[PDB]
Amino acid sequence: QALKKYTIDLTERAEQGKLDPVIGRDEEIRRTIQVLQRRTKNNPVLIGEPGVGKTAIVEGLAQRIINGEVPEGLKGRRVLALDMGALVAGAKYRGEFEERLKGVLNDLAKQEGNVILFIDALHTMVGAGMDAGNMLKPALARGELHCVGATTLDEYRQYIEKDAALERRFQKVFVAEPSVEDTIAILRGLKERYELHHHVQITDPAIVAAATLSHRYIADRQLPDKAIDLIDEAASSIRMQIDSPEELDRLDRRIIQLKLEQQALMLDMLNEELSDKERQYSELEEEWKAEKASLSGTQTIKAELEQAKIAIEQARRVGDLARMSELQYGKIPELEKQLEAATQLEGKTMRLLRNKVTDAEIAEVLARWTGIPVSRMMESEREKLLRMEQELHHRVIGQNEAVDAVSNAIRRSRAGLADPNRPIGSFLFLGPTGVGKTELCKALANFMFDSDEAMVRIDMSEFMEKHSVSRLVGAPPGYVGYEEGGYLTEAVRRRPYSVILLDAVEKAHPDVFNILLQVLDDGRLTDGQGRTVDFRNTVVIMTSNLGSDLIQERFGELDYAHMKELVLGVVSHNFRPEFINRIDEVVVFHPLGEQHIASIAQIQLKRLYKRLEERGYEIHISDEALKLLSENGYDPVYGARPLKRAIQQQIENPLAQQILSGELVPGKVIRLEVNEDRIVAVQH
Amino acid sequence: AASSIRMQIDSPEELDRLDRRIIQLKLEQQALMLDMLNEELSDKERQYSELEEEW
Amino acid sequence: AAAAAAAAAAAAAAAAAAAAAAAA
Ligand SMILES: Nc1ncnc2c1ncn2[C@@H]1O[C@H](COP(=O)(O)OP(=O)(O)OP(O)(O)=S)[C@@H](O)[C@H]1O
Ligand SMILES: Nc1ncnc2c1ncn2[C@@H]1O[C@H](COP(=O)(O)OP(=O)(O)OP(O)(O)=S)[C@@H](O)[C@H]1O
Repeated sequence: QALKKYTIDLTERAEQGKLDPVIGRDEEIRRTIQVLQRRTKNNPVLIGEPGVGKTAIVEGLAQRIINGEVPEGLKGRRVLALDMGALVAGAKYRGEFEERLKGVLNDLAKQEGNVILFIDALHTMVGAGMDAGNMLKPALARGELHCVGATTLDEYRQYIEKDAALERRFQKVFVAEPSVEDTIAILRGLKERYELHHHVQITDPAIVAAATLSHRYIADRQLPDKAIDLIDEAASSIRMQIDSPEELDRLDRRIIQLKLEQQALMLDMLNEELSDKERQYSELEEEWKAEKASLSGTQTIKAELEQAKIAIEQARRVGDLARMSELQYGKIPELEKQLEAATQLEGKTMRLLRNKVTDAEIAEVLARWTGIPVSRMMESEREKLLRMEQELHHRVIGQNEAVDAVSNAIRRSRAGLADPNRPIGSFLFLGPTGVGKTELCKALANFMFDSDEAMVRIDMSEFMEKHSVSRLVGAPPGYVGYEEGGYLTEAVRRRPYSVILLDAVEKAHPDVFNILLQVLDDGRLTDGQGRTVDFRNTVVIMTSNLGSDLIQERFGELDYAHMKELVLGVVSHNFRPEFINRIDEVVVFHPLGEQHIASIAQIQLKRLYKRLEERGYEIHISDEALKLLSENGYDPVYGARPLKRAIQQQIENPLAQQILSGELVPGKVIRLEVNEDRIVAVQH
Repeated sequence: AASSIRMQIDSPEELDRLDRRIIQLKLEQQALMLDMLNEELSDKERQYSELEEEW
Repeated sequence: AAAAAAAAAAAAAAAAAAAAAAAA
């Protein structure tokens, strides 16, 4: 008449079996029942950071009711879940909603403690209009309503520390996030449920993988819900792999290619090759159909097992005698033995394949979930990693120890050997500039991510003053800078596997270094809104110049190590000594030899020829001209940029003079040959 | 605390242990029909009725 | 028989500024 017009019996859904194994949580549900059987303040309300399944603990209460695992005083009861949007949606006329609520409350009064009223998402019932707070304040006052509440911590603190009477009708139950192992047990029960659903096998090392890695690499949500994500999306992935198959797809592309080619040929013998590949495809397809039939039989036998489990639970709730034992004892001899026969048959026959969710599926859903590259080494990435020195000396010549330390950092990343208290490997760079510090970091970014700026390059001259820490972390709440957050925490919390360069750091004012002390030690770090962000999958690199006189004076006649100690003492006199203690390693640069200079000139010529061929102009060059550029573009005092700009001069100015002269014919090899002291461009 | 003691009063423990035991052995004995589980069932049901009446 | 409607009742926040005031 009124009740089931708007309410949901979850205990019926437990009888319907559409609910789920609620595992552990017994202390919590006990304390719930304790608050249920009070005199005053009878109404419990659940509190925790979301993901911990307050809905689940309510439904597990309902399951323990239907099982009769509760004590006696709450047996035979009702737990009925009430939407408010069910209540509202027809309230055209005034008072209509209020009459609905009033009739519901009076019929709850008529049930006389039969019903545990459950209301999800409780702070809706705060606001519906007075609406329900006063309009359940009599039912609050009487305690005949035994409402059970559910919320985030916040809307408790928003809305319920606002009223007093509503506060003192409800009793905080601080539901905690579980640990690793209770979550593991919950995962095993719902592993059984997920293999019931998604046509799979799930391996217990994949469970411990899900627990461990989601405890490391997801800084957003909490347990168990992230592990639910991992397992469920791996289930989807295996489902799609079995629904695909790639080898069938390769052969179908091959046969339609050869079919088109033969129909163009209509000598052929491609007729024979097409027929052979069609035969091969048909064989593998028939194998695929047989495997599909095998897994389909597996799903049917598992589903009939589950139907038997539901029926014997009906017999456990009601109290059927000997029919349940006869059903079990007759049934799962044969279903256990031909389940194992189908299991060994699939272990034979699956080729084209996988049915066990392993760790590798979890890792691939990780490295495509956020995208920290944790999956084990597919070799093009791995053999690209192993050539990393040559990769960098595609773009960065010399500075070899720096290259080595950087590659060591990348390797200790991908081996999984990084301590997750910390970022991957931090660096301070040194030496007088233009020797390829910022360009080395950009070359890393071109490697790892395939862009220069897709990396976080924040030069520090934005940060010379105390106040502009809010340019990176941000504004505290309650201002105008509340809708664009930070910029550093943003450009991590999008893509937490990224390079962060803070080039030329020692301009800045050292409260920026206070921020960066929290950075380099722990990697969680308070953003602007009053929460935190992971850093533990980044690399933070900073630069300097500060032993410029020292290195331009003394890189000769010294080793690497005492040079390091000397300029380390210099920066000790500059920074605080913690911030050089926090570094993974300081790497010291050096003045340069003319072979590096010539290689640099080669690199810039290749860039130049790229631009000119995009323009459409074509060059061979004197390399005596390169020698004269080398002899003129040298200095010890700077390095590479004066070479660059001298080359810029002594080529590109008279060259572009001749180009915008309308003089040089496109397509002709522009021989850059020397003059006596200039370098000529001819057309021959 | 009163609610805790009320819940402790409201349900037994070892009686429910033995109740699960005897319904399990009932299932098993009906699955048999060597038995002797008849005798073990009678013993445990006697113990169950004793503790039940004490409760 | 007369029914109801639903209203806007809209406004904005109040903001603050904040001012550094340099030492030297
Ligand atoms: N012990 C558990 N047993 C079974 N499922 C669980 C358990 N713990 C969590 N879950 C699942 O976790 C998911 C989310 O749980 P909830 O805590 O209900 O979500 P929530 O954070 O409470 O937000 P809402 O308002 O409940 S949707 C649900 O699908 C539950 O099934
Ligand atoms: N090994 C190298 N490979 C390629 N280009 C280099 C190399 N060393 C220096 N350069 C050039 O010299 C400059 C180095 O650029 P940057 O890395 O910004 O200079 P830096 O070493 O970072 O020091 P600052 O802070 O910029 S003065 C660029 O113009 C590069 O083209």
